[PDB]
Amino acid sequence: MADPRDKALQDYRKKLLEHKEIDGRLKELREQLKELT
Amino acid sequence: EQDGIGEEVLKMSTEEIVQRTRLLDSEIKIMKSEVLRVTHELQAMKD
Amino acid sequence: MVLESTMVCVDNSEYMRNGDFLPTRLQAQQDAVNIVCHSKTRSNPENNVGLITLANDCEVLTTLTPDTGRILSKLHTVQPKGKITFCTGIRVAHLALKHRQGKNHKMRIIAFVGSPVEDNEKDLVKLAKRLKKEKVNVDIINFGEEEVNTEKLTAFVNTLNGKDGTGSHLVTVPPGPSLADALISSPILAGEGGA
Amino acid sequence: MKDVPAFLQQSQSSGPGQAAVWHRLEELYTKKLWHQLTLQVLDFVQDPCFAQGDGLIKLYENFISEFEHRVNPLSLVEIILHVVRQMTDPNVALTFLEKTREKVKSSDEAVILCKTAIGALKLNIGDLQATKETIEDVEEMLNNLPGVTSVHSRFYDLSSKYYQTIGNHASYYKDALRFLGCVDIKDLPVSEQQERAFTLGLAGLLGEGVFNFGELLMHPVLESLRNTDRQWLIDTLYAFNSGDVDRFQTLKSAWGQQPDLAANEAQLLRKIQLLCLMEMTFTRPANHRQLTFEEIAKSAKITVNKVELLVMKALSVGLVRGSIDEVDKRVHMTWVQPRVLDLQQIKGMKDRLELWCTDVKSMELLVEHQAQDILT
Amino acid sequence: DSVWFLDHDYLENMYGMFKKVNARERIVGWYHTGPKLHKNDIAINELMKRYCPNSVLVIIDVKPKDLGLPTEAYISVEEVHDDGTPTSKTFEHVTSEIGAEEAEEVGVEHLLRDIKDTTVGTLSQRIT
Repeated sequence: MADPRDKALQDYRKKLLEHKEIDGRLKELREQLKELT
Repeated sequence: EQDGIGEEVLKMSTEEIVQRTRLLDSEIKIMKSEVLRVTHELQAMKD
Repeated sequence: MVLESTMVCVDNSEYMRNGDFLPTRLQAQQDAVNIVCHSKTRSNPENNVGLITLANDCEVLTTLTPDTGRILSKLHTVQPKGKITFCTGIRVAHLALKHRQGKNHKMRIIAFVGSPVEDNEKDLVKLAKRLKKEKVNVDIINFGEEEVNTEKLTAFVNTLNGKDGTGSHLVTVPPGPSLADALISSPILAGEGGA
Repeated sequence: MKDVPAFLQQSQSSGPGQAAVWHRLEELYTKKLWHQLTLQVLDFVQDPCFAQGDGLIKLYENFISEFEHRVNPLSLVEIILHVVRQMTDPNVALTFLEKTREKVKSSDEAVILCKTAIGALKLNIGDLQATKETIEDVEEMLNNLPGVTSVHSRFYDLSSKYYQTIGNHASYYKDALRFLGCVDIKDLPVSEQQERAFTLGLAGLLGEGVFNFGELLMHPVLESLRNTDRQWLIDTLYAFNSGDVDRFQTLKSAWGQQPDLAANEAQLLRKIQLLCLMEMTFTRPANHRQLTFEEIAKSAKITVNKVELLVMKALSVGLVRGSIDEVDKRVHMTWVQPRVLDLQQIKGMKDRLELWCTDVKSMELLVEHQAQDILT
Repeated sequence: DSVWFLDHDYLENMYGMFKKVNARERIVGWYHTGPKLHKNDIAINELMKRYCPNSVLVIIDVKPKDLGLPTEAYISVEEVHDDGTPTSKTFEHVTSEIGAEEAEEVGVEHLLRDIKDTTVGTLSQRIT
């Protein structure tokens, strides 16, 4: 916007959005292992 | 890291902020490698 | 690369604390190794990759298999603050190269330096000579020495070339910010094929 | 703007010595030589902090936040451990702790130390009860891991200072034993070792449990560094082991100095008597572990009548086992406990083992000899 | 001996497979093959626990260390040792016995007619 604090947040948030997908994939694979046992 | 908290950004000056964002980007590469690792354990188990 | 088995040596040190490579030198080194390991398999599925550590009492953590996933799982977990005993890491890698499920492949070690090496230059010069005879080739990737001062690796590399299944070489990456991962550009994926 | 130059400027004024440290820190921070950054942090914190001085809050609250997911946990932890011991302030200590604990990119190593930092504070505010719990958890952590020698000694000394304060000589022995053996001085004060070493010996004499007088002498701590109080302290240990009233008695000026020796004078007399009795059973082979009352009295240098009661109390507690035949007047030891660890005592064992090697050879031949025609 | 080779994954694969041949054969731990108990063994002991349910370290030698069994059983212990020395990590031994199931017993008994520790058949048998 016009604030540097605004820019840092935006960067963190595009990254959280990306982490969320991997975390969900990690969880699926891990769920499958427990069920196989 | 300290991402997803407003309070940290206000508290830290710009020098840290440029540095921090750069570390956070490299983090995605290591999480992709982790997905690939679980798939192997599962293959061993499968036999 | 074709009909080749390679073990990657991960350098756990105390000079991997630097963020010159992001996030941490070590975490950047995990990533550098992982893309190289993948590239090798993808190019030529005849490739196998194994994992050995310098860290701790030196043992073969996982062996050579066509599966990059086997090696990857262990790599992340090994103690970041490990030992920088280079010579012991190389020797155990030679023992694993011998024992594979199918045996027809050449013997190669590709080694990472997270740091300047602790153990004398004398010792490495020797080890290199005997090792050369058994016909295990160690190809050394150099960012780690350079942090404080110029690479010792080049002398060990020179001694090594003469008898190898595939050529040894120094690939140089600036120790600062250009990332560890930049090694994909310099050839270690496929050696010189030399004599 | 920038994080580190502003904080560093406020600190530079307070300590001119730290001015050189800050210039070097500034350069390294930007470059991302984070390995150097730890070392830069390490040199400042140990004696300076500005914790008697001023400007501590601005530098530290921010530094811990800055370090929080780049520079290793060794940086974050060094600030808390050092400041807290100087300080009497819970607020400021508590803020710093919460931040230090949290995970970092390179590793998780802060935890062990964090708990240590907390312990120190509780001692300083003056909570005996609060302190003892936290101390028990760290001491255990140290026992688990072999080879972390320096952290074990440094912790043991802080814990010892708490114990001296409450008065628990019995408890004190147990925790003391550990410091003496692993012993190292890299941060430990000179004066602190002298106080804890004095209480440790005093405890040791009172002991009903103690059969490790020989260990106390063997540990470098007492022997190497002597003061005027320490000159008597090693001597009193010697007098116990020997178990003579004559050696013991000259030292008597000491009995008045501490009320602990003066008060339980009965336990002391009983202890020296019993220890001498054990040494005689031990010196003698497996032919006799029987000693007469007369012989026990001579060693003890205490009357025959009182020796007979003393030996009975030791049996009753269970330190020793055996029978008393008062027709014969012998105490026949069936059982004897683990003795004092001195060199000579290692040697006593050899005598019997060596003898046994030759009687077995001789005998083994006699067993083979009988009907050798048939073993089939 | 700080350079050696071992395949950790192999431990995991073997566990599942042994169950089909007999139900009494599952991953119990690992075997060492002498001659002593080394520092270098301690690194593998740590590792084994994760792979196995908690493991045991049994040392089976080719020649007895005494005159009886060639096996020792160990459990890792941490203990404080004092003489000027700090707390040590060591392996504390626990005593071993012999024993078998009915299948094993049948073949060994028919095959045996050796001299043994004692067979028992005479007074003279007992002296041996």
